[PDB]
Amino acid sequence: RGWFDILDDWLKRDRFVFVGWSGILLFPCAYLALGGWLTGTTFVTSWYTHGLASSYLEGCNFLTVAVSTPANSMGHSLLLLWGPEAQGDFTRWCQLGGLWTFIALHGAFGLIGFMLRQFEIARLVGVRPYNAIAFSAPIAVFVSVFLIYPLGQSSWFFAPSFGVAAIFRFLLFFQGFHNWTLNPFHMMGVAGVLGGALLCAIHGATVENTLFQDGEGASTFRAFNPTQAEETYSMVTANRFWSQIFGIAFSNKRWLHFFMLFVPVTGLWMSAIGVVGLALNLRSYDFISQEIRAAEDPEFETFYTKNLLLNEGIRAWMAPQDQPHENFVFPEEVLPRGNAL
Amino acid sequence: GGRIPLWIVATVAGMGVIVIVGLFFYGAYAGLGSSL
Amino acid sequence: GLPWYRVHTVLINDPGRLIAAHLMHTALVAGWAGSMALYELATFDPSDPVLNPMWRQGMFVLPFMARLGVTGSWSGWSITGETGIDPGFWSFEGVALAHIVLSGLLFLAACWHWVYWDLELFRDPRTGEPALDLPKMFGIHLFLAGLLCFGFGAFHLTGLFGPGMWVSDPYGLTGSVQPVAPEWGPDGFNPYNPGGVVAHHIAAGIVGIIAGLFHILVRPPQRLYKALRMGNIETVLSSSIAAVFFAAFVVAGTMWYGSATTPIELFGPTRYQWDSSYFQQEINRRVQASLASGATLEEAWSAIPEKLAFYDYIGNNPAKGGLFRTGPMNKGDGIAQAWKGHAVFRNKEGEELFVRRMPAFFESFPVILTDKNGVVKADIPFRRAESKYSFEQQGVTVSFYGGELNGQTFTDPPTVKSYARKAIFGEIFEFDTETLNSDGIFRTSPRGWFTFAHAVFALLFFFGHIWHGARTLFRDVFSGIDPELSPEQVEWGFYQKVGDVTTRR
Amino acid sequence: METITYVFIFACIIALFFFAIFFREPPRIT
Amino acid sequence: METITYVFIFACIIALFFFAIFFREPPRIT
Amino acid sequence: MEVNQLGLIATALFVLVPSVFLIILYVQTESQQ
Amino acid sequence: MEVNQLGLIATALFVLVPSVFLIILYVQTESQQ
Amino acid sequence: SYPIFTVRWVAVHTLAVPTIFFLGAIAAMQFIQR
Amino acid sequence: MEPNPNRQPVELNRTSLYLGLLLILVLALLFSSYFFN
Amino acid sequence: MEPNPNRQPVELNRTSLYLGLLLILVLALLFSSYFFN
Amino acid sequence: GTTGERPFSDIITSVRYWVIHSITIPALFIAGWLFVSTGLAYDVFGTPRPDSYYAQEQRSIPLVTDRFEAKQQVETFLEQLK
Amino acid sequence: TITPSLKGFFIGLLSGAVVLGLTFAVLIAISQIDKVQR
Amino acid sequence: ARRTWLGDILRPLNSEYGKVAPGWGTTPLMAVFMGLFLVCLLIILEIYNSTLILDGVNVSWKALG
Ligand code: CLA
Ligand code: CLA
Ligand code: CLA
Ligand SMILES: CCCCCCCCCCCCCCCC(=O)OC[C@H](COP(=O)(O)OC[C@@H](O)CO)OC(=O)CCCCCCCCCCCCCCC
Ligand SMILES: CC1=C(/C=C/C(C)=C/C=C/C(C)=C/C=C/C=C(C)/C=C/C=C(C)/C=C/C2=C(C)CCCC2(C)C)C(C)(C)CCC1
Ligand SMILES: CC1=C(/C=C/C(C)=C/C=C/C(C)=C/C=C/C=C(C)/C=C/C=C(C)/C=C/C2=C(C)CCCC2(C)C)C(C)(C)CCC1
Ligand SMILES: CC1=C(/C=C/C(C)=C/C=C/C(C)=C/C=C/C=C(C)/C=C/C=C(C)/C=C/C2=C(C)CCCC2(C)C)C(C)(C)CCC1
Ligand SMILES: CCCCCCCCCCCCCCCCCC(=O)O
Ligand SMILES: [Fe+2]
Repeated sequence: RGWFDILDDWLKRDRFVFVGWSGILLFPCAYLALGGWLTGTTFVTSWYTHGLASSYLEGCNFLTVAVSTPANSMGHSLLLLWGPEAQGDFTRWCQLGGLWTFIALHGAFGLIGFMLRQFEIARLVGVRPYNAIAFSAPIAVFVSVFLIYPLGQSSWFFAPSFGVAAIFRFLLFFQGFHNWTLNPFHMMGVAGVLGGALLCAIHGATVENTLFQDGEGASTFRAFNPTQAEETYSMVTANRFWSQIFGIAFSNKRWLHFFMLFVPVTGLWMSAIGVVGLALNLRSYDFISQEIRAAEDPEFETFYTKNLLLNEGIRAWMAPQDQPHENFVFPEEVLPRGNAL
Repeated sequence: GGRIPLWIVATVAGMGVIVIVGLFFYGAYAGLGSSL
Repeated sequence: GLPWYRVHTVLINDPGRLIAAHLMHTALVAGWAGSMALYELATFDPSDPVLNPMWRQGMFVLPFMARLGVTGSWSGWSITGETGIDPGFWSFEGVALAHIVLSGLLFLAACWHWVYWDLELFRDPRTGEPALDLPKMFGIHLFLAGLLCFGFGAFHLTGLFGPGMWVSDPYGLTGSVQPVAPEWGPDGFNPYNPGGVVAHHIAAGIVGIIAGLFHILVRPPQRLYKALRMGNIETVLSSSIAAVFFAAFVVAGTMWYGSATTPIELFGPTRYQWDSSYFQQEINRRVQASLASGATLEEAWSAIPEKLAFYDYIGNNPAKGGLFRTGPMNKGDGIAQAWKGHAVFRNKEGEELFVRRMPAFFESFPVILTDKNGVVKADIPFRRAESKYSFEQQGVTVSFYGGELNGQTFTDPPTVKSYARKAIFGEIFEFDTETLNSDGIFRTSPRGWFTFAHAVFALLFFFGHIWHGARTLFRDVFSGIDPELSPEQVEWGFYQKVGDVTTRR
Repeated sequence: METITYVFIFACIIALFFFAIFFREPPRIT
Repeated sequence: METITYVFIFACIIALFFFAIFFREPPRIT
Repeated sequence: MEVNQLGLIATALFVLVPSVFLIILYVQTESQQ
Repeated sequence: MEVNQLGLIATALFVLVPSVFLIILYVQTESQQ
Repeated sequence: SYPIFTVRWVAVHTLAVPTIFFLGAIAAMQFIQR
Repeated sequence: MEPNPNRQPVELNRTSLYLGLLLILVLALLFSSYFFN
Repeated sequence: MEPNPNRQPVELNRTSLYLGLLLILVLALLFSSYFFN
Repeated sequence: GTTGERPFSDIITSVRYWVIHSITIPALFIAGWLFVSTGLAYDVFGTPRPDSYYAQEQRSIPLVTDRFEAKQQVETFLEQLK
Repeated sequence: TITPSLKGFFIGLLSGAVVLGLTFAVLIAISQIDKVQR
Repeated sequence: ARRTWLGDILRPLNSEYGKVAPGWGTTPLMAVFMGLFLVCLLIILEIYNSTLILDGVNVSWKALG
């Protein structure tokens, strides 16, 4: 046999952890992304890029550690270790935020590798590729949020920093500056995620409560055999129940499970489209008719205008520390504030 | 093979994990990151 | 029957009707181009390229005609404002008419191919079954594409036989269509060097010719034929979709960042020019040079072109719009009428103060004035009871140099504050808000809208690539998995190699 | 006009509920 | 908008002519 | 309220065009043998 | 020209509603056995 | 009869060894004073 | 539920489709000017 | 003129009609506010 | 079915496994502990010590402001600490 | 003229070549040593 | 199937459906060309991104003069 065929044999051996040709891309990249996150969160600072402490070594906890984005002055530089910024100096690279681009790039290629793994394994075992197809939603979210959005903004600095509290700050920044909650694409994403959770719960519970009695045990799990040919629960009884409770019910199992694929995947894709818009500040920020009315009529008020006031507060109070490169100095007298607070 | 019982292994390992996590919370209240 | 989402699969093994459908799509696209051009001509106002250029008026296709050398109208005007220039047939109107006629012809050809689908050319001589030799088709079409690319580069862009392309100075003040020579050195790969475009199309076209000859003459290796399922046209769909979404991302990027092929006189400035104060820096350099030469402040600022000043204004920043704020930029701040002049703020002590400019991120922004060292000297307070930096307290005045208000000074605090509120936007202009019933809310430019559309479409086409590539590679299980699937093939340890029954243990 | 549009769409959705519940294609066991 | 509407209706009518002539149901003798 | 005038026709067509597409397909399915 | 704003939707619906009625009937006739 | 070193061994240890190292480091950090 | 015996199939041939579309489009072309006023 | 053998009948069942109408009407309800702005 | 690797339970309940790991695990843990307690982590990763965030009278953050001079800017900040 | 960034680009290209080449050489060697028995 | 004059002319161009070269054929050459193309794309990207900076190549609008 040729060396290519021998290598294919070895890569596709049946072992505890499947490797595959996709493994050559997936495993080094996924390992480097995860290891970079752990290394940065344990030992690396954000002092020179954000003015922040961001590691266990500095005293942060699991909620506050992060691998923070590079400084805004770096633009969209790849920040390669051998690049002109760090110039091969590992310590300076870490201090300049090279770990953020390191993680983002090795992670993107790791996602590519994992999807290729889905395809490869499906082909080898003879199943259809719908798991790989569904994984396109996480990939679309990751690309839109961590690459396209910063690429449309001034620099990597405004991408999410890899951390719990940093992600929370990302949420609040999007509310304050983009009015992201008002965006119908985020709304469709929310519908997809919450509806997916609803479907997950309702289907699990319906199956578990329409099981057939296939054993004498009061714990019903042992009464299923993976090689059995018969359905383990009564579709007829479940359909009757939901028809009489909610008015409509599934009657086709194949449609049911495809719908479970369709809902969350579509929702995430819609959210990604919205974020592509926000990359250009192309927001659903205002309703022009309401703004005209409110400008002319000081007694007109809605929850929309109230939320706009909240956004103005967020921007004014968070910008000076969240965007240190701007050198904002907002005198106390200019800060928006309500009475007494 | 099975010289050391698996229940003993599991109990000891769990105790070790608990000790590590507890020490980390102690650190939350001491030294760096304690606000003091 | 077929589900609604599969109706067009009837074409998969019907090359003639596939050609008919593709002809219909091409006809629709050409007709759209013609209709859009005619609508833009019916709406476009060519009378002020300085302060009312095409990119202020929501013009989407007009810049693309202008980029490749179409600049005149049959009505007698040109987008550069020149007078008495005759474009011949290839005016904007002529281009629109040509695309419309092309649409009609493609419609008729589509009808013919739909009716006469059953042509002998589409049948395999050996078996009589419909068959397309996709590898040789690729070679042929690559050869043709290379010829067209090389001709475009060597004749149109160079001006040897053709008009050339749009080129301008670094500040977008004197753009025009010019012949461009190729740049073969390293600077040819600089996106901002137009000669690189000419060189690329020449060299890439030659490579296309050569590679097309290769793909015409040399058959695919059996290994690759089987691996890529080259007998199945859906593999071509998958790979072509991949190439298309790659291209869409590239063009979105070049539109957003600027390049030789996205001039600011055609698509508007970029957000990064505002970020970096590009135009403000040029304006200050010119003013300082004039002052050093001896001019007065009024003369120095009056020497500044209104076009440059207009670029230095955030209302032209494409990152200031909204998804559902529809229409031209004019529909927002209004139709720009004139530069009011440069506003110089001073406090009671006579020290010059500078208004902090609004960053693109902010829908609203406070008014803060600092000295040359960045020390805050005045502002417009929110809470008044403890104000220390009010314009009233600090005796802030504003004097204008150049523009409409040249030589005028204002001391009334309301007027001074209003001018500062405008100064956060950069240079100050007088706008006509009545003609369009403008609502005073910023909108993005064609640069922004193009970038948004093509980024979104590129992402969606990534999903398309995944879907059709999966269909290609898993065609044999599209309707379900083998009812006889051996449990041993999925049992662990049964085969040494996953899914290879020849490796049974 | 906008209020009419919103209410019209809502009323259409409710009618759709009615038909989807009481005029569904009946499930039939094989 | 009004010019677009008029021209759109006219173009639809012309397309209708095309289909009514070249894609008619063919007369067939009994 | 000073709303976008074209919103009415935009919404009407957004609803009607896809809905009529679906209705056509459904009725012609029902009429099949 | 200062035309009646509702003219656009009036004309659009006048054309679309009867046309779609006819199209539905025709397609469901064609699909019959 | 089992081999000792396998792909699974490599994966397990690539995860395990740095994990213990890092846990030691974080434990030590708990005793740092400002 | 016994079916209703009064049901009848309905038809519209292609010539009728063309005639109806012509009527509708020409009426629209005629009345659109008055709708816009 | 020999008929084209690649033709296939198309279908949309009643449940699909209801699901599609729901999708369309809900999308309209969602986006109408932004269309009116 | 199993793929032929030795069972994990069999491995972790074996005397030899723990003979090896009662040495290896403590050694790695101590290596990390010392990595921190000797201060080598600060040097390797460039992380400020508690007394190295500011100069004695400084309150401004040492933000990097130039892309191609960032390395030198950081070095200048470090020198200014002294 | 070989700019410092061009030297760095060469360093990165060669480093990637070494990484990939070592990976593939090791994989080929191991696959040759430990073959599947048909 | 209908024969036409143009169809007869084009016949040879659609007569080799399914024909392949044995085994790997030109695959190694294809692989080399793919590697060169990838390296070229990396170079162009780094130039646009300012990670690779070359004498006489100023990546800015100021390249217009
Ligand atoms: C499949 C595995 C894989 C993949 C896809 C990547 C991908 C990447 N890495 Mg990661 N990396 C990996 C494994 C991998 N890495 C491993 C195993 C390690 C540990 C050793 C690292 C350590 C690492 C570091 C430390 C850094 C990266 C960086 C990068 C990025 C830039 C890479 C680059 O420019 O290479 C370019 C190289 C090539 C494209 C190889 C071309 C090979 C051809 C054949 C060479 C042809 C010409 C050549 C001269 C041959 C000469 C032959 C003859 C003359 C002798 C990119 C996202 C950088 C980063 O993240 O920046 C933020 C970075 O700083 N990597
Ligand atoms: C690449 C596409 C493209 C781009 C970038 C532009 C860009 C532009 N056009 Mg043009 N246009 C295009 C295509 C395009 N056009 C086409 C195809 C037509 C024919 C219909 C037109 C017709 C047209 C007219 C008639 C006019 C413009 C105008 C304009 C300008 C303003 C655009 C605006 O307000 O957008 C607003 C954009 C939006 C509000 C976004 C809509 C988002 C949709 C509704 C989301 C849909 C979501 C979906 C339903 C969810 C699916 C659910 C899921 C479960 C599947 C701008 C320069 C205007 C101008 O100034 O001209 C001088 C103008 O008057 N254009
Ligand atoms: C070159 C582009 C291209 C081409 C030629 C095809 C061709 C095909 N696709 Mg693929 N597809 C593409 C891009 C493309 N697709 C992309 C980008 C996506 C991701 C969005 C998909 C996702 C996709 C899926 C999920 C499926 C297909 C299927 C199919 C087949 C049947 C399509 C059909 O009957 O639709 C009929 C469609 C309609 C009757 C109505 C569609 C209405 C849309 C949703 C809204 C209106 C769009 C508007 C009118 C056009 C604007 C387009 C412009 C903006 C670009 C056909 C072979 C199907 C298949 O494989 O069947 C076996 C299938 O299930 N495609
Ligand atoms: C049969 C299971 C059905 C219950 C469903 C399980 C609920 C979900 C549990 C998920 C976590 C599993 C907990 C183990 C559930 C369990 O049953 O444990 C038992 C399982 C097998 O244990 P033994 O080897 O003792 O097996 C005895 C056998 O003779 C038969 O049981 O142990 C493991 O798999 C743990 C090894 C950790 C392996 C770490 C490897 C790290 C490799 C990193 C690379 C990863 C691949 C990356 C892919 C890209
Ligand atoms: C970056 C970089 C790199 C790499 C690195 C790496 C690869 C690393 C890794 C690392 C690692 C790999 C680490 C790890 C760590 C880990 C940890 C730190 C863990 C922790 C844990 C925990 C804490 C847990 C806890 C818990 C709980 C709480 C409950 C349940 C149980 C448990 C135990 C889970 C290199 C060299 C290339 C160079 C360049 C840069
Ligand atoms: C097993 C297992 C595990 C683990 C566990 C653990 C870790 C546990 C522990 C436990 C424990 C560890 C327990 C203990 C107990 C104890 C007790 C219960 C005691 C008692 C005591 C007493 C009662 C006392 C009393 C007193 C008093 C009161 C006074 C003084 C004197 C005296 C002290 C005596 C896991 C989960 C991993 C897995 C599964 C299995
Ligand atoms: C036949 C004929 C003729 C005529 C022609 C014509 C007259 C044509 C027309 C054509 C046309 C006139 C065309 C048009 C087209 C259009 C289109 C194709 C459109 C499209 C649209 C779309 C697709 C849209 C979409 C959308 C919307 C709606 C919203 C927003 C979003 C989007 C953009 C997606 C002549 C005499 C020349 C010659 C002979 C034959
Ligand atoms: C596609 C595979 C990519 C693999 C890339 C591996 C990267 C390994 C880099 C390690 C050496 C970095 C060079 C350090 C010296 C460079 C200094 C300089 O001249 O700028
Ligand atoms: Fe299920």
